[PDB]
Amino acid sequence: MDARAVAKRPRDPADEDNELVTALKAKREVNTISVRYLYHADHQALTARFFVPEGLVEFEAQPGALLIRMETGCDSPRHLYISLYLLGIRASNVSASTRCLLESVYTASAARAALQWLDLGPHLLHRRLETLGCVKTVSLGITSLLTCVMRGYLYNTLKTEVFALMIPKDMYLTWEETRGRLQYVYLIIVYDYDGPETRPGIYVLTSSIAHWQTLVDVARGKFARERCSFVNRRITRPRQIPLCTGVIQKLGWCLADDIHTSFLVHKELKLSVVRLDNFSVELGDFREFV
Amino acid sequence: RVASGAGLPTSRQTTIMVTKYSEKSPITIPFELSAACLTYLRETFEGTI
Amino acid sequence: AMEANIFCTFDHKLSIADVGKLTKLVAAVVPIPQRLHLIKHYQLGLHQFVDHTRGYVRLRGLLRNMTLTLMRRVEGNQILLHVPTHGLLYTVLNTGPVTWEKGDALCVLPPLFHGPLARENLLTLGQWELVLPWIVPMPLALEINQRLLIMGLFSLDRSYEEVKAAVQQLQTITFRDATFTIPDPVIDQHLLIDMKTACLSMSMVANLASELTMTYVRKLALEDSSMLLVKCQELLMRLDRERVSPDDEIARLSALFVMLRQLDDLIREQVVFTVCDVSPDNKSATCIFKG
Repeated sequence: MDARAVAKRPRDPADEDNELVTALKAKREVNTISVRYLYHADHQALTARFFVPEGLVEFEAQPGALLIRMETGCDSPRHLYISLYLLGIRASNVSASTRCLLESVYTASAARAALQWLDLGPHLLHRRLETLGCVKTVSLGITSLLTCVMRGYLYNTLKTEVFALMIPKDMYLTWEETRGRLQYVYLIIVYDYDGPETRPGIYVLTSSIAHWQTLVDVARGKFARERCSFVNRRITRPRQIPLCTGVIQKLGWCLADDIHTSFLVHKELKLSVVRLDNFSVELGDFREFV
Repeated sequence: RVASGAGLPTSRQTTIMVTKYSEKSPITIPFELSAACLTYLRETFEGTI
Repeated sequence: AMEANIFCTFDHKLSIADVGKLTKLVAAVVPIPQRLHLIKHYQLGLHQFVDHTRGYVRLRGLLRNMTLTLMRRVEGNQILLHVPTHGLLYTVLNTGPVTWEKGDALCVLPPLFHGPLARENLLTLGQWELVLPWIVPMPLALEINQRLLIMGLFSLDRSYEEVKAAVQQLQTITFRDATFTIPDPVIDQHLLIDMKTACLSMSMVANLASELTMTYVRKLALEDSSMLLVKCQELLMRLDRERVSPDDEIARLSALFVMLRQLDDLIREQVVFTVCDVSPDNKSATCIFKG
C-alpha cells in the first residue's frame, strides 16, 4: 500500500535465506544436516522417476535418449517403457545390417516380450505410444530407475554438464540444405500400408519450419509413396478402413549449429548416431495426417 | 524411521494419532437399622436406669 | 511475495460441517466464465450453465472457453483460486472416475452419471450445487464422443429392439479398472436439440461429399503428377455401385465448410494436463500444465 512498497525492487530468492535456515535461525539450533544451500533450488526443468526393468537399461545408461510409454491391455504391467533404439528393431526404416547388429544387445527376458506386444492386435502403434522425455543420471539399480526430463534442458546437477540428446542415424533426415539459426525437432511415425502387413516407418525430422500448415505440405513430398499406399489399401479392400498415414508431433527444439554426428559405445559394439546438443524438451500431442 | 540406500523403497513420514476412553462401575452398600433402634436413638423417655 | 490468486465469496452462510466439506476438495479444477478478479460462487462450476433440453455438446464447447482454476487454499469467507500458468506443474484431484497413470494426456470433460451413484454428495447451498468436471485421459475422451455421436444416429429408430442391443453395447464402455455406463442423450425417444444439431452437423457434410466431389476431381486429375488424386475418383465411381445454376454451386459449397466449423467442437480436443508422478491409492496426482 505504501508508495515505498511499490518502489522496492522485485525480490531475489538468492538474496533471501533458504526456509530451512530461517526456521533454525530463531531457535538458534544447529542440525548436522547442511542447510546453507538447497540443491535443485534453480531448475526450470521438471522431472519424474520411471522404474524400468533391468533388461532395457543398456544405451539408456548413456544420458540423453527418448523414452515413450507403451500402454498394454494387460493389467500388469499396464505400461512398459520402451527405448527409442529398442523401438527400431520393428521399424522398417532401420537398415537391415544395423537391425541385426543392435538386436543382439537388447535381447532379454523382458525386452523380447515387448516386441510381442506390437503383434498382439491390429491397432496402430501411435495409439499405443506416448512420448515421455529423456533420461539424466541413471540410477542403475537391480530394479532400474531413470530421471526423465518432462521439459527443459537435459543436464547434470549443479549445471556441471549439459547432456545431449542422442538419435540414431538411420531415422534422422534433413528437409533442407539451409538450416536456420533455430529449428524444432519432430518425432514422426509413418505407415507404408501394404497387403500382408503395414510396417511402421519411424523418422526423426528436425526442421526450421514450425507452423503446422507449412510443415505438412513439404512433408507430402518425401512421403508421397506411403501416401499412395494409403488410398491403395482402401480400393483393394472394401469393408476395410485403415486410418492415418502417419503422425507428426513436436518434441523440442535445438540450436542447430551445435548438431554434429557422434556414436554410442556399449559391449564393444559402436553405433553411429546423430547428436543434438542443447535439446530443450517440449512435448507435443500427436497430430495425425493422411 | 531409518535411512536406506539407493535403489530401495524409502520411508515417508507417518504421523499417527489415537484417543483413549474411560469405563465406569459404581458400587452401593445397603445396610439395615431396626426401627426400635432409631426411635430410641431419637426420642428420649424418662431417665429410668 | 505471495502468488496471485482469485478471491471468491459464498453468499449463503456455511455450517462448520459445510466449510469442512469443501476443505476435502483442496486441489480441484474449477471452470470460471471470465478472468474477473472477484467472482460470486454462482459463477463457479458448470452449474450456472445447467440445462434440460440443451445437450452435452453445449457443455463440450462452453467449457473450452471456461478458465480452469485450482483451489489453492480454502478458508472462511474468501476462497482462493490459483489460475495455472503454462509449463509449471500443478497437483490436481482425481475426481475423474478413470484411474490415472504416468504420462496421461488429461483433458477436461463435463461430469456424467448413470442413475444413482454410491456418493453424489457435494457442497450444496439452497438450490445451488457444485459440479466438478471429469479429468479423463485423452484416448478415452475420443471414445466418449465417438460413442455419443453414433448413439444419436440411431435415435431416429428406437422402435427396433435389435438396434437397442447395439446401443446397450455403446452404453457401457469398459476401460481397465472401470465399469462405465454412459447415459443415453436421448430421453423419451425424442432427441435433445443439441443432439439434433450435432447429428445434422455430420450427416449433411457426408451427403455433400457424395456428389460435389464428382466435378472438381475431374479437372484436377490430369494436371496432377503424383497420381494419388487420379485413383481417388475410382472409389467415387464405385460409390455409385448401389442402385443447375452456377450460383447454386456456390451456396452448396459454402454450407459444406461452415458446417465443419460447427462440427469442430466435437473433433479436435485440447489437452490441459500431462501426468507425472501419481500418489498412492490414486487419490490425486501432480500434472505439469500444458495449454
